[PDB]
Amino acid sequence: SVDDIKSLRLITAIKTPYLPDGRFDLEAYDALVNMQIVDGAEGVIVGGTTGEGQLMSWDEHIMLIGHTVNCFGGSIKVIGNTGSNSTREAIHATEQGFAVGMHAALHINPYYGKTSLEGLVSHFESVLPMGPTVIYNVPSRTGQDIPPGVIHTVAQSANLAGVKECVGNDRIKQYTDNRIVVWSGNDDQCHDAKWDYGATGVISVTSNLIPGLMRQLLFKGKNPSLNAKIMPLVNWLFEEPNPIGLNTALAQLGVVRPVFRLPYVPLPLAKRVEFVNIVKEIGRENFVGEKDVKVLDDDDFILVGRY
Amino acid sequence: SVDDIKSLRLITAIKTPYLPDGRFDLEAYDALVNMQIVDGAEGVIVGGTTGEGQLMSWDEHIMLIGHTVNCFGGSIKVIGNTGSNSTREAIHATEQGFAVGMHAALHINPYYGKTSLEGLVSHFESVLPMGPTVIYNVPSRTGQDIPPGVIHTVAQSANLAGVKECVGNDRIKQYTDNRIVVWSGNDDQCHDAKWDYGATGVISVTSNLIPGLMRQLLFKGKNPSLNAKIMPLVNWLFEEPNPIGLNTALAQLGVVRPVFRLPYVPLPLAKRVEFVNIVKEIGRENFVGEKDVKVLDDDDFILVGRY
Ligand SMILES: N[C@@H](CCCC[NH3+])C(=O)O
Ligand SMILES: N[C@@H](CCCC[NH3+])C(=O)O
Repeated sequence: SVDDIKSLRLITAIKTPYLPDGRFDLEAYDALVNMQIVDGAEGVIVGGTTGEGQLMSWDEHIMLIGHTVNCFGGSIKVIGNTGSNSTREAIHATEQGFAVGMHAALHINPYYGKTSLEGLVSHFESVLPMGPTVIYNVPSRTGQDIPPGVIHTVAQSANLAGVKECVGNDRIKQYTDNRIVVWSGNDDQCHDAKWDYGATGVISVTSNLIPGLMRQLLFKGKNPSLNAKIMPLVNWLFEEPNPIGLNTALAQLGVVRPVFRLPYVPLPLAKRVEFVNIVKEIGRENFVGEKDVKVLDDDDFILVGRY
Repeated sequence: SVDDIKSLRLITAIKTPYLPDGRFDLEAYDALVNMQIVDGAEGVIVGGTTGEGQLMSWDEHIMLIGHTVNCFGGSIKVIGNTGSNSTREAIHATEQGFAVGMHAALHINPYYGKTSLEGLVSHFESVLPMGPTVIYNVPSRTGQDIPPGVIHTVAQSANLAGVKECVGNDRIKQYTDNRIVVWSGNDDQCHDAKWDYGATGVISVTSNLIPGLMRQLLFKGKNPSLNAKIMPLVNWLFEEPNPIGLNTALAQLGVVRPVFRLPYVPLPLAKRVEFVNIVKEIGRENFVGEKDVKVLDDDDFILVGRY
């Protein structure tokens, strides 16, 4: 059960698509999950950073984790992002998530409302007993680097599957040398993480677009060449904060509606044209969907604040 | 009125005290507010960072604002923290906060779920029309520095009261030379901010403990001696992230119960022993409360995760 998570090499942090009024577009979401499955993704993160979980009510969130489990749980591992900057919120979400059948939880350290190292331990130890758990470190978002010390302290739990690491390949290695399963959370770094730094795989953004190529990158030996060729795409996705790019790109491919929940807004026209070129360089047949890529007009995009 | 907010020199980011089970201690809260009033604080932030708004549910938060307004609104300015990383949350909370009678809103940029500069503008422009607003920049917590460009863009709203700035004094001056009201959000920098860098005042943590001395620091001219005197307290208070220090200090003074909402945990015995001596050197009479400062035993502290 923890071992079943520990073996996953490709996890997609799935985007969450919306209807024109802001509510979840379940029909679109299901088609994305399907496409991920068809191309070899072994797990999904539901409502991750990429999934705009930060923009969900707990409501929506648990419902989505549950829908995903009920429709797709036999085919793919479901990792609910039930983390919080608040311990109470995390305990309660995690327990509801596991109750609706999720396979694991993703847990970030408390963002914004930063705690002490002792506090991190208390926080993690309060949810770790609930099930298989992946700890999320991303200091550029949270304002706090989880030190390896904390990680080893909590790794005394049998329920810890591993870390989602964003600090770099060098940290990934501090961990993988010391009996700790790591997935890279940086797409631009993940090839080398896997083949040179001991990472088990990726929890990927880029997977939402090119799941087959992402799997290729991780399953079949070193391939710096394939790595180099997807890199222009990766750079585009991260120019602005994720998931601004992915949301824009999924709309251009026609697999989601051009609807954004604020505070996210689409990439400008110049970027979108650029996307079309990036797509043709790589080959459209490698991206999700069947439809011809569009540039889209600014007026196509809907921004929702009240939903 | 925004001009009423712009003239405030001393704002306290008031702490939120708890009952043994984790619920708000309103009796202790009212008493902290009164203490502030008696020493001449001109405004409070209800559920700011220091107030652990991050650990509140929305019903709690709004209730606390509405309560503060009802009980103390004629005698102190009430600024609700109705900020959020989610635009939706911010819209609903802000409108509800203004409807119950708050004087201004405190708005942070979206933490953790980072957006673009264009997203930033859209986010702030959703709430700005609602009433007087203080914008909150603390990139050490949020992962993102609000660039002055953004602030100038939003400053087209007449409802912009000013900025709570935590980046430093140089940034402040950049705003103050350019027609923008600023309050320093750092206590170790607030004296010099006000007298040398054009800051209108402080939004203070330390005023929770020593309100009179902070008023003196900001009202009665340059005083390098008093500033040097409070400085050991200010250092102690920020050694671990705020408000771990404050929480433990107020409990040592006996004005709150030694109850923590997770993920915060108290400072350890040696640091508590050290607070006792800092109190001695400044004089307990400048501190809030009437009780003898205690060290407290570890067994005294109550950590709550489900509340
Ligand atoms: N916007 C809040 C609540 C999100 C809760 C659902 N995941 C936060 O990021 O903490
Ligand atoms: N922990 C959540 C909920 C905040 C509740 C209202 N102050 C957040 O920081 O966004």
